[PDB]
Amino acid sequence: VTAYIPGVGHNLQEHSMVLVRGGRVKDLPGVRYKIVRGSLDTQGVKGRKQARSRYGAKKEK
Amino acid sequence: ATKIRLKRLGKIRTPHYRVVVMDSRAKRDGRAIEEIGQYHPKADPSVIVIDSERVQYWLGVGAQPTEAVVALLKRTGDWQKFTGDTSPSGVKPQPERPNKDDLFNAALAEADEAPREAITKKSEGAAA
Amino acid sequence: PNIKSQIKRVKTNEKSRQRNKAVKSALRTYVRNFRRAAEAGDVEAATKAARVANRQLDKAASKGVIHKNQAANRKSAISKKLNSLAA
Amino acid sequence: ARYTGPLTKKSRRLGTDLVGNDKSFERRPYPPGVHGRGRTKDSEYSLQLREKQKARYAYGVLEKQFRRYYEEADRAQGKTGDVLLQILESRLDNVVYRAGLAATRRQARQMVSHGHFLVNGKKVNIPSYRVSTHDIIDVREKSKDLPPIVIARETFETRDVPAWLEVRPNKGRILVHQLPTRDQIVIDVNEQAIVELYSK
RNA sequence: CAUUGGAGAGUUUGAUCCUGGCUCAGGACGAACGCUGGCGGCGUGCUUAACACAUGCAAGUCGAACGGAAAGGCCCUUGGGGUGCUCGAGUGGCGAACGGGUGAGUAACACGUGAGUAACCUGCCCUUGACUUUGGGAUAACUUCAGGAAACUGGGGCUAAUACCGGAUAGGAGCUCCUGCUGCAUGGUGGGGGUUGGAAAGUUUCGGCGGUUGGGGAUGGACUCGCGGCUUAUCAGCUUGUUGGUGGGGUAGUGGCUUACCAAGGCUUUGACGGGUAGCCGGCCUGAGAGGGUGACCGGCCACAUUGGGACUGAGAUACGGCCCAGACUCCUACGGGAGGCAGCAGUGGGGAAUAUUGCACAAUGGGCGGAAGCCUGAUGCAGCAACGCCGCGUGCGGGAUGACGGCCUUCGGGUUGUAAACCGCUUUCGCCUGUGACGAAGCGUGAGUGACGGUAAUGGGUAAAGAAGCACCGGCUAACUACGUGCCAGCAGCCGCGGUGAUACGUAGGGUGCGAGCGUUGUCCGGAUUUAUUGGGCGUAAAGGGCUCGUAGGUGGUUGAUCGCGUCGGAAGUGUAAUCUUGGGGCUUAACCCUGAGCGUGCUUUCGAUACGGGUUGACUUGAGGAAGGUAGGG
RNA sequence: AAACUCAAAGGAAUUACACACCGCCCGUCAAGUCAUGAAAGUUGGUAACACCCGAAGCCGGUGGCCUAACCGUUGUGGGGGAGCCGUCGAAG
Ligand SMILES: [Mg+2]
Ligand SMILES: [Mg+2]
Ligand SMILES: [Mg+2]
Ligand SMILES: [Mg+2]
Ligand SMILES: [Mg+2]
Ligand SMILES: [Mg+2]
Ligand SMILES: [Mg+2]
Ligand SMILES: [Mg+2]
Ligand SMILES: [Mg+2]
Ligand SMILES: [Mg+2]
Ligand SMILES: [Mg+2]
Ligand SMILES: [Mg+2]
Ligand SMILES: [Mg+2]
Ligand SMILES: [Mg+2]
Ligand SMILES: [Mg+2]
Ligand SMILES: [Mg+2]
Ligand SMILES: [Mg+2]
Ligand SMILES: [Mg+2]
Ligand SMILES: [Mg+2]
Ligand SMILES: [Mg+2]
Ligand SMILES: [Mg+2]
Ligand SMILES: [Mg+2]
Ligand SMILES: [Mg+2]
Ligand SMILES: [Mg+2]
Ligand SMILES: [Mg+2]
Ligand SMILES: [Mg+2]
Ligand SMILES: [Mg+2]
Ligand SMILES: [Mg+2]
Ligand SMILES: [Mg+2]
Ligand SMILES: [Mg+2]
Ligand SMILES: [Mg+2]
Ligand SMILES: [Mg+2]
Ligand SMILES: [Mg+2]
Ligand SMILES: [Mg+2]
Ligand SMILES: [Mg+2]
Ligand SMILES: [Mg+2]
Ligand SMILES: [Mg+2]
Ligand SMILES: [Mg+2]
Ligand SMILES: [Mg+2]
Ligand SMILES: [Mg+2]
Ligand SMILES: [Mg+2]
Ligand SMILES: [Mg+2]
Ligand SMILES: [Mg+2]
Ligand SMILES: [Mg+2]
Ligand SMILES: [Mg+2]
Repeated sequence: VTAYIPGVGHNLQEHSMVLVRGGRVKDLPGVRYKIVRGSLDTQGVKGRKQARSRYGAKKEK
Repeated sequence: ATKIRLKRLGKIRTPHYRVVVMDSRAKRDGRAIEEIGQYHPKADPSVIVIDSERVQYWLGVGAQPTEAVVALLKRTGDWQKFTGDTSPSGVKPQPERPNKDDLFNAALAEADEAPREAITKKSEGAAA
Repeated sequence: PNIKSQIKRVKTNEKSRQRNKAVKSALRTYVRNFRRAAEAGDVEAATKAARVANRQLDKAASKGVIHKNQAANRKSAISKKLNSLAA
Repeated sequence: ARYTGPLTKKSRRLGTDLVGNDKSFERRPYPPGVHGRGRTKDSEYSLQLREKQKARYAYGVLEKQFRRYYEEADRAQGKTGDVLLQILESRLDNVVYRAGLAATRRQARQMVSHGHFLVNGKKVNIPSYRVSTHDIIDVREKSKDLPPIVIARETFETRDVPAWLEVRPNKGRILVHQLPTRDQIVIDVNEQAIVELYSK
């Protein structure tokens, strides 16, 4: 299936192990799943400071 | 064989037993032919309620008590009515008695030394 | 087997099987003897065979090789056949 | 599991004095923050939620326990708001506050959780202990000379004790005549609005 | 002769109303993930691979049945006394069919509920009536020999019993004949007679403990039956031991259960047969209710134990830790042949988004054996692990304007963070340190003694305001707004939509809001959805009247007499275990949780009433309907 | 029917259009993407059927071989057992 990759920033590439959750992207026909940031190979969005948990960004001291 | 035994109930570290009648093959906490009494040992002078008529009927029909139930029947006097033996038959002592309304009426009126030890604690803050 | 109780049990089960099989085969032989006497139509031979077979059925029921109800059923069949032969 | 932040901010947001008087609530007509003076729409949810939050921050009760109180009141027979306010008043910290041995409900919670109190002979350090009728709350004998206790003993005469409690101030003894009625709880929220809120 | 209970919002248009779908606010979970994480109480924890399993343990016990003496133990010049307790191995008894696990199979009398067995069996236990008589032959152990790598196997000799086998004696066991009272057809039962028969065991420390057989009781099981709960007609025919009959056989027992013979049945559009899925239920979640979803823990029933089949032993067997055969696997082998089955507990690999310790104790309760002391118990009681759920508590409390700095905003006035801080005075729950220290045991043990949990809970003292706050959101629904950056880019979104240079919608910051040891996201279910409408909808034009009629099953029925009492209604009895749930009391410091009384258990069976209505039976009436006679219109 | 796709489609009415006739709107063809049908064939799976063979086992026979208890006319017989055959029978 096709999965959206949310957040500004992206590292995952060919043969990268990912966790895929539900979630529709309305302005994208045929995309019904999203990739969970911060799990398996995909990593959290770099410069997050708000809604960090939804993008897998660890809290910064 | 049909047994008169204890069925465990309650919380962890807080057992309450049901003196029940079931056959040996049945699991401990399972369906019982009849519930005869209850036994709360966690409480002070353990509570021991045994239905005398039913326990006499089951003893006379041939149910075999477990040692615990034998102790309870000794305390309730049923183990003497059936299989007559010289035993003290120490019918349960009551687990004492508190009250609330009498204490409230006693203190509402207590007044005196209530506010009196009260101005004594006034002198205490002075001492404080 | 993995339990020494169970090894003891398989040994005793074999022993009891030998005993029970012998008794049941004897019962079958006696009943067959009575049936062949009845088919031959003799009266004295059928009577003697019926007595023997009924006694042995009761003996086996007492020994526990067969149930008392099974012994009673087979005895009833034998006695009814003998009565029909006499009539 | 306990609100430790400022209470004047909550009182200003809710528009009413949650506790006390003659304080920074001279800035009352507007909630805290940069956007305080603007005109408000105030939907029905807004209104209801305001009443519920007023009760919650007045009594120092969080949402799960307040909800539990709501189902208990709803199950109970009689007016749901009356029963809910009765429960919240039957809380032990509120009992100490109403009897006047504490300056505020937060101070009452402090002393109760620290165990300076006896309930009819038995020590209780649970602020949410629901006091029953004909109960006798007593100050712990070791802690009969606390500074907050002596301040309350100096000030209680000004404070008004409700009809459902009898207090032996100097003795530290709160006799519960009966569990209070709606006419006895001071009217400062809309329990009917709270009940309507918990139905959407 | 009143109720405890029902909320919407956005979106079709230029605008409107209706219809209508979509989306959202709620609740929930055996959940997972992200960020974060202090404690305690009570629960819960492989939902996927019924996938393959290393290792330990999970079923033994009895010397008061027996020969005995391989250990320990007493008495003796090292062996010797089996001598006493004790005691491996062996016979013998009982248990091993329970407890524990799993949900693969099963759409079926499997389960729920209620009945029937005049078609049933039931060890141990209770009760009652008779008895416990007389003989005999072996054998394991041991000993010797042979074979085998092993597993072990086969001879010779020898030995005891409550092991095994003759006999006698015993009804309510077979057959048969009278006779009393009777049922529901087969029949049940009381009494008498004839005839043929069926048992047993001894042992002891003399306190015991046992044996056989009738009859009842209790307990447990078995079968049969009425009713009830999935989907599919793009499955229409199914069946030949199939349906019934008679004789025999078999079984605890009825029965095509089996067999021979005879007959041609049996089931099905009210859905047989076939396909799909599934263990069922008490319950759980949701809901105003009616319903809808579900079958984790706990409890009841069923099924299964490597796959398939089979019997044996037994009172009792899907025989989990039994046996036999076959298949697939793993292991040992000297190549001849052997051994094994974690869906027991813990654990490993594997699969997976995902689920724990190779723990302690038999102290308590329950179970097995023993006369008993006692032994066994991965049942159970506990502890470990995980915010997985629920509940409770803490991270401070009072005072403090001079409204301080600093951030952020600004109209450069100030505003805001904010009594917030600073500062002052207090308190010590939890954590940390230290002391005291249980209940559970009215148990057990002849006594002495005896708590796994456990120095645990609880509690005294001490420390410092300290060791203890995060997460989501802020355009509308929806509680909460501004600045800066970006410029249809980066991105956001559940829907409407936002971003094209003034973005309250992206990113950050200040401020705020909702929650809080949690907070969000995802998945799934119910709600909202009256959006399958029985409660509770509709079909002229919005989706929806068959093209039309005839007519089969079915549904439905004008007035009235009589009667039945099936529906319906009202009592009574039985049942609906417990837990859950509602509610009254009580206990845990409160709560969660736990105990206890009641209700509920919405039904079913039995029985007694009522007869208005529905229906059955039966009889009337003519108004509905049809017919006769006469009249009569018409591109039928 | 289903996959898939849209967040409308629609009814009546007001002033098939409302960006308002320089409106709206239909279908081939060309390009890309997604889901689906047909298809010589090809590759699996499940549930059975008819035959052949048929282990264990129970049952039914047979048993010349082996047999301590029973009976003997004490040369044995009775009864049993190994073995063997037959039906059924998993698997193949
Ligand atoms: Mg023979
Ligand atoms: Mg017969
Ligand atoms: Mg339109
Ligand atoms: Mg619009
Ligand atoms: Mg031994
Ligand atoms: Mg079971
Ligand atoms: Mg289950
Ligand atoms: Mg014997
Ligand atoms: Mg049915
Ligand atoms: Mg027949
Ligand atoms: Mg299944
Ligand atoms: Mg169901
Ligand atoms: Mg279960
Ligand atoms: Mg048997
Ligand atoms: Mg077994
Ligand atoms: Mg079992
Ligand atoms: Mg096993
Ligand atoms: Mg396991
Ligand atoms: Mg994995
Ligand atoms: Mg015990
Ligand atoms: Mg004992
Ligand atoms: Mg053991
Ligand atoms: Mg708002
Ligand atoms: Mg900007
Ligand atoms: Mg509905
Ligand atoms: Mg929905
Ligand atoms: Mg409609
Ligand atoms: Mg109509
Ligand atoms: Mg239409
Ligand atoms: Mg028409
Ligand atoms: Mg047609
Ligand atoms: Mg008709
Ligand atoms: Mg009518
Ligand atoms: Mg009438
Ligand atoms: Mg209850
Ligand atoms: Mg209480
Ligand atoms: Mg119940
Ligand atoms: Mg009628
Ligand atoms: Mg005419
Ligand atoms: Mg195709
Ligand atoms: Mg064959
Ligand atoms: Mg044979
Ligand atoms: Mg012979
Ligand atoms: Mg054969
Ligand atoms: Mg086959």
